[PDB]
Amino acid sequence: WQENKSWNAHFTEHKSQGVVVLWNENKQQGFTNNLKRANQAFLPAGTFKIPNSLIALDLGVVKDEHQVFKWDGQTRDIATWNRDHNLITAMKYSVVPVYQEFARQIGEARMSKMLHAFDYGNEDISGNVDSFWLDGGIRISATEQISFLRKLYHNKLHVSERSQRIVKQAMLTEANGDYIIRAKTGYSTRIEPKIGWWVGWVELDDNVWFFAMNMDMPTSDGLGLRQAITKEVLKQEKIIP
Amino acid sequence: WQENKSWNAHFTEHKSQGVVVLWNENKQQGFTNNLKRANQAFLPAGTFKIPNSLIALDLGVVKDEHQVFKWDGQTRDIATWNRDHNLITAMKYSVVPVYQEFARQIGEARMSKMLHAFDYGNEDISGNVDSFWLDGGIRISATEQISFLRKLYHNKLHVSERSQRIVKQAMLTEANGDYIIRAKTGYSTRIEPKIGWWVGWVELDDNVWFFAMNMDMPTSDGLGLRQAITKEVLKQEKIIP
Repeated sequence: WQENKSWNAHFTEHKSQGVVVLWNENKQQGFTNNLKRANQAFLPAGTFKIPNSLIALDLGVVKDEHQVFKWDGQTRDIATWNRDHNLITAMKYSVVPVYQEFARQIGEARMSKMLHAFDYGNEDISGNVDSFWLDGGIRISATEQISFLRKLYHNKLHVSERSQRIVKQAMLTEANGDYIIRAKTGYSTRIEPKIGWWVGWVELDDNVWFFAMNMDMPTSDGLGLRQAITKEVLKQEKIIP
Repeated sequence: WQENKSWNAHFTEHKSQGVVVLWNENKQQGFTNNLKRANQAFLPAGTFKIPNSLIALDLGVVKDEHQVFKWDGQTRDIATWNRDHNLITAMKYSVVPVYQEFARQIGEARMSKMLHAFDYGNEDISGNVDSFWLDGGIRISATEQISFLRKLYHNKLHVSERSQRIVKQAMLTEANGDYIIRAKTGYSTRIEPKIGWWVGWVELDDNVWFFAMNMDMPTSDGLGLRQAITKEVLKQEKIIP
């Protein structure tokens, strides 16, 4: 592991503070701007939609990525939640009420066993079964996100290969002739400190770079800086153009 | 089906000639600028990499999309061919020699049987087992490409679901917050008429639009008009921004 404090410029330029953790898969080498915050664990919030999707798929509570999840009819703050969704759009728009249905269906016993199978963070599901990744006991660090994502990438998590392929498809965020990004955002607000997540990887022709970032996020108005700052680190390191 | 020569307008702007065929999956409605040319069958050339990939995976000729096809050591006229590849980069760079090896390992009996199971065009593999899609008897139309791609999208082809998912992964061309394009190019030169292909689909939040286009390509510096003209059609019909 190697610390590169020059990435802090990208945080300072935007009156922000956080961590970016990169992992070069071919070279088995890690880079971060803050080794200690790289290993600090937070609530995963929306990034928990990755393991939650894996478990729901594996147990059959979600049949596939085409299955339609009917809006429960309750109007909520976020406009894109007040409609039908499938797994692709539930991930894309981070639709909490859908994933809370999953968790309630999965249940505490199976959720706990699956998080141990995944070595997911501190593997603690204490709290409400339908909200523990937002205000319960589960905590995961940026480096632990990468360890989790590396196993997902190689289909080595303890669920079906099909489940892992469907979720990696649902993580599709961006793709062009130079790279593919599969990733998931999160915004943890129910328990201080308010932080924003972006975790995933960028696939190149010849390599895979895993990334996990979090930053202090007192207001939702800075949420776009998660991707902006990450991408500026990726550009500085010549990973993307 | 609906004819729409308003799109011809975009073939004149570049004084090229061809056909674009769109299929609205939700509405079950087809659209084309040239009803007659939509049903004209051509050599598939590089678009055959889709069914060839499916068959090689289903039969175990390709274990997965990480498996490395080592360069045979013959320097060819296309620099990206002169290196190692996996399924992802083989598709991306239309690496013909890689797919020739697949075809030889598949054999002409199993290939024939699979193309019948696929309803792939005229289902005729006459010619060399390792080049018939470039200079043999196989012929497929733009509308027949759509029928084939619709089956692949829904995992309804007579191969494992896993094979179809891997191939759809490998078809990934472009993705942003508005759409996802999975597609494959092709350039048929060995037999007249010289035509270029682009076939695939556009995934939206609430719909998928299948497309298949071909056009006269006397020389290969007009190749970029395959994607350029197709998008002009998609932008006109408000499918993509």
